Formats: sequence, C-alpha cells, structure tokens
Amino acid sequence: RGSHMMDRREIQRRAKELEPWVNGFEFEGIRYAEGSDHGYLLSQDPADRARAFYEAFPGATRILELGALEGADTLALARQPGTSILGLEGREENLRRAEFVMEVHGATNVELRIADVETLDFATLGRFDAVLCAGLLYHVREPWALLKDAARVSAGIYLSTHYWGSSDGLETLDGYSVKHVREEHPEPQARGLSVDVRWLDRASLFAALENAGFVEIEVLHERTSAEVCDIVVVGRAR
Ligand SMILES: Nc1ncnc2c1ncn2[C@@H]1O[C@H](CSCC[C@H](N)C(=O)O)[C@@H](O)[C@H]1O
Repeated sequence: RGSHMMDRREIQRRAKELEPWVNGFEFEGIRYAEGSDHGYLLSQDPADRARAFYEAFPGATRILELGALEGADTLALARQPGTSILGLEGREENLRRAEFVMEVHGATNVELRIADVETLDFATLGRFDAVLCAGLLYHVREPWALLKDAARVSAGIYLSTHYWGSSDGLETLDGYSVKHVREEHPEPQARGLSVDVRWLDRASLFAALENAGFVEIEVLHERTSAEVCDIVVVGRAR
C-alpha cells in the first residue's frame, strides 16, 4: 500500500464517523457507507456531468462549484490535469465528508470552503472560466440573485434546476413569478439555509438568466410536468 494512501482502517473509521451520508461512499471496491432514500434526486453520475460540463466549457481551467455536498462532482471535475476547482458548501457536515473524499483521493487541485451563497460577497472570489450550479437554485430565497452572483465572477454557467410548471397564482418579487414555499426538500442534508425558498416559473427562470447577463442559453435536457419540472441549461454571457 503506497505511502500516499490513507490506511483502509482509517478510511473505514472516518467514513463511519461521517455517517449518515447522502450518496454513500465506496473506495477500492469496498462499500463503506450507504446513501439516503432520496439521494436519487441528486447527481448520481458525476463522471457524465463533468463530461457535459467540459463539452460546454472546453477551455475551463478555474471552476467554481456551488453546493458541493459530498464532493462527487468536485472530484470528477478535478480529474482533469491543469484545472483548479473551488467548491462552496453551506452545511458543515456535508463539507467534512467532501474534505474526506478529497483526502482519500489525493485531489490537491480542489479547495473546499464553507459558504452561504445567499450572503457571500462573490466579488471576493476572483474570476472563473465557468460556474457549476446544480441542485441548488431551488434552495434559495432569491434565485435571480444567485444567477447574478454567478455572472459577477464568470461568463459561463452550467445550471441544473427544478422550476414550477404553472404560472397561475404565483407571487411576484422583483418582477419575477415565484412559488414561495417552506424549505421541505425530501433530502434534509440538501436543504437550503433559509426557512423558505422561491421556485420560478419557466418564463421567469429564463428572464432571470438573461437579466443576469446569460443571454445565450442552450437547453441540454428538460422534463416538463404540471408541477415539478427539471431543466439543464448552459448559460453564456458576453
Ligand atoms: N445557501 C446555501 N449556500 C451554500 N450551500 C447551500 C446552500 N443551500 C443549500 N446548499 C447546499 O447545496 C447542496 C444542495 S443538493 C445538490 C448537491 C449537488 N450540487 C448535486 O447536484 O447533486 C447541499 O450540499 C446543500 O447543503
């Protein structure tokens, strides 16, 4: 066992101490921890997401990831030589798992930081070639503001989000049509940091992207229903 490797005993001990995991943890063919009942609602193919991300942003060498959870997408993005990733995560318990993942895998081109995207001054972060914003936009109170924050630091966003499939009866805030609800996402460790969230209807999601500066929007995937809809878009700004 190479001197750079964490002992399997320590991998096991720390993985167990870090339970409960959301997406589980396996290394060297050993399943140390299982994920949650609703982990299926989150990224389960980080390698495929990273491929799609780098198809969209082939030149990217400095990437910002928002809502890094247990570091699965962070690690997949970091496999590339010549890239550096900053992953922001709002829940300390999740961040500790992501930090463990990076240590086990020796992923030295990753930095992870605790941060609340609703209050962070994004102008302190520097510039990024692109922002990964997956599974997060429906966990904040003012989603349009998170998109503006991405545009403050980058000209590219890979956005995976839900939106609400109807406009009738929605509230209005900053001119956007919003479904304002208590934060009750089925996965407790995926929840936002406010008591409430606002979902957008489709028109308001696209307006919010445009108003942030992401004026070219490519739809990679969309699933529509009357209520919860899913979309993956690449937004590009001037
Ligand atoms: N205000 C906030 N600031 C920072 N992280 C937040 C946040 N609100 C929610 N999060 C984090 O964002 C993640 C949402 S779940 C999505 C995880 C991952 N991006 C994926 O696509 O599968 C969780 O790790 C959650 O703790």
